[PDB]
Amino acid sequence: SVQIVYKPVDLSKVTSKCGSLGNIHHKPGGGQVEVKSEKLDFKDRVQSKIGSLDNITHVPGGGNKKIETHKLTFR
Amino acid sequence: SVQIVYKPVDLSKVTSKCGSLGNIHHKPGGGQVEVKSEKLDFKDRVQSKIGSLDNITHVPGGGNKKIETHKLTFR
Amino acid sequence: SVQIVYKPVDLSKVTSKCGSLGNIHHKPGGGQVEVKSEKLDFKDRVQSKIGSLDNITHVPGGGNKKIETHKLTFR
Amino acid sequence: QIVYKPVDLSKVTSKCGSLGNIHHKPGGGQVEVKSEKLDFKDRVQSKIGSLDNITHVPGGGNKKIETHKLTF
Amino acid sequence: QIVYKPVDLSKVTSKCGSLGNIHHKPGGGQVEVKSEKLDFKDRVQSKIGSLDNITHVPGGGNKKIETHKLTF
Amino acid sequence: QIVYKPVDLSKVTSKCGSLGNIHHKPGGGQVEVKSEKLDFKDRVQSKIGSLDNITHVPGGGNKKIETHKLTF
Amino acid sequence: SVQIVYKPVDLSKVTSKCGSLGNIHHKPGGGQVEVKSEKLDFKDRVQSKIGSLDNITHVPGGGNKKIETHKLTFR
Amino acid sequence: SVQIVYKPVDLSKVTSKCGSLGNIHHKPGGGQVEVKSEKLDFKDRVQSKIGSLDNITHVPGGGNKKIETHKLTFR
Amino acid sequence: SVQIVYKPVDLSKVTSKCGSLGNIHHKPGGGQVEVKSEKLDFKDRVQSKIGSLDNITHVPGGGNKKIETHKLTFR
Repeated sequence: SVQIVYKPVDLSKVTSKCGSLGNIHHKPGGGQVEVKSEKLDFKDRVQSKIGSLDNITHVPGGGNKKIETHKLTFR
Repeated sequence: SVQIVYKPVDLSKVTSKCGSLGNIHHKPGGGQVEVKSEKLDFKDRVQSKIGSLDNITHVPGGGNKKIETHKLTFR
Repeated sequence: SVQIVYKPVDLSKVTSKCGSLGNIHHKPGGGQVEVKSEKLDFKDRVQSKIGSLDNITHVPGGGNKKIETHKLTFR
Repeated sequence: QIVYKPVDLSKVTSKCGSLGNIHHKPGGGQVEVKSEKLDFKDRVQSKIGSLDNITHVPGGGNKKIETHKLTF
Repeated sequence: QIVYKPVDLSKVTSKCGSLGNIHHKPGGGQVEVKSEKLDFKDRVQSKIGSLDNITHVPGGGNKKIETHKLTF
Repeated sequence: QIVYKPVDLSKVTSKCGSLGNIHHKPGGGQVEVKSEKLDFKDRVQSKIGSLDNITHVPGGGNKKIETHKLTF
Repeated sequence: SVQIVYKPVDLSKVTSKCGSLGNIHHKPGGGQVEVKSEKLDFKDRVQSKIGSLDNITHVPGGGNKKIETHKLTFR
Repeated sequence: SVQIVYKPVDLSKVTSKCGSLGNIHHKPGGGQVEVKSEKLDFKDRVQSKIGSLDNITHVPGGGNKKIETHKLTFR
Repeated sequence: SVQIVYKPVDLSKVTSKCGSLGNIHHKPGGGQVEVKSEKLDFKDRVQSKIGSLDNITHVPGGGNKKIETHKLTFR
């Protein structure tokens, strides 16, 4: 006889208040990227990024995150 | 006989208050990146980034984070 | 006979108050990066970054973080 | 009486063998200008806020400048 | 009486073997200018806020400047 | 009486073997200028806030400057 | 003024005598050759042999050789 | 004045006598050759052999050789 | 004046006599050759052999050699 009672209670909160949001300037000055290689050989779960000039402007009004994971493994 | 009572209570809070948010200037001056290699050979869970000029502006009104993990493993 | 009673109570708070947030200037002066190699050979859980000139401006109104992990392992 | 009679048999010359590829690859750029009340007079050369790139490969950039003059 | 007669048999010369590839690859840049009330007069050369790049490869950059002059 | 007769048989010369690749690769840069009330007069050369790069590879940078002059 | 009298005499003999020539066997085992390469980039006077498997049985009745090089040169 | 009288006399003999030549066996075991490379980059007067497996049975009745080099040179 | 009288006389004999030549066996075991490389980068007069497996049975009835070099040189 085995008994398991997985009952994690959670009344938590993630909250923000901001009065105003703006006057944000993202003015990148270009640039030069050169990448040289011979063969590219990628196998089994490869994440790759080569030769990038990426610009990201991200202004969420409330970028709040609640991330939660629950896992029961009987065997 | 075995008994398990997994009941972690959580009434916590992650919170922020900000008066105003702005007058943020991100003006990068370019640059030069050169990468040279022979073969690229990546296998089994590889994360890679080569030859990058990335500019990120991130101004969340409230970048608050609750990250939580629960794990019960009977065996 | 075996009994386990996992009941960690949590009433904690992570909080911030800010008057105003701004007048932030990120003006990087470019630069020169040269990377030279022969073969790149990455295997089994490799995180890599080569030849980078990355600029990050991060101004959260409240960059508060609550990180918690719970783990019970009966065997 | 005046007898202005200069003589010039002079040579300005060059030899060059060969040159490779000529690649000009600008990387972009940012220029911002807020000019006001600019008064310029008589032979003014001016640049305000410039991000200029020049590749200049003449096979023989040889110059010969002469300024003869007489006045009375 | 005046007899202005300079004589010039002079050589300005160069020999060069060869040159390789000529690559000019600028990396971008930032220029910001807030000019006001600029009064420029008579033969003024000016640059304000410059991020300029020059590659200059003449096969023979030979120069010869002469400024002959007479006055009465 | 005046007899202005300089004579010039002079050589300005160079020999050069060979040269390699010419790579000019600027790394970007930041320029900020806040000029005000600038009064410039007569033959002024000026630079304010400059991030300038020059590659200058003449096969023969030979110069010859002469300034002949007579007055009465 | 200047004279050259190149008269190299040659009466040399290269000879062989054999009674009989035979009962020769070439029965080598079956060979294997694997070659793996990526890009091949051969330029200017390259001589190349890759992945060869040669079986040779050379039985001349008189494999005699006589090689002579004459090279007079005047400047 | 100059005089050159290049007259090397040659009466030399290279000779052989054999009674019989035979009962020769070439039975080597089966060989294996593996070569692995990435890029090959051969430039200017390269002589290259890769991955060879050569079996040779050379039974000349008279493998005699006579190699001679004459090289008069005047400047 | 200059006089040169290059007259090397040559009456030399290279000779051989054999009764019989045979009952020769070449039975080596099967050989294995593994070569592993990355990039090959050969420039200017490279002579290269990689991954070879050579079996040779050379039974000349008279493997006699006579090599001679004559080289008069004037300036």
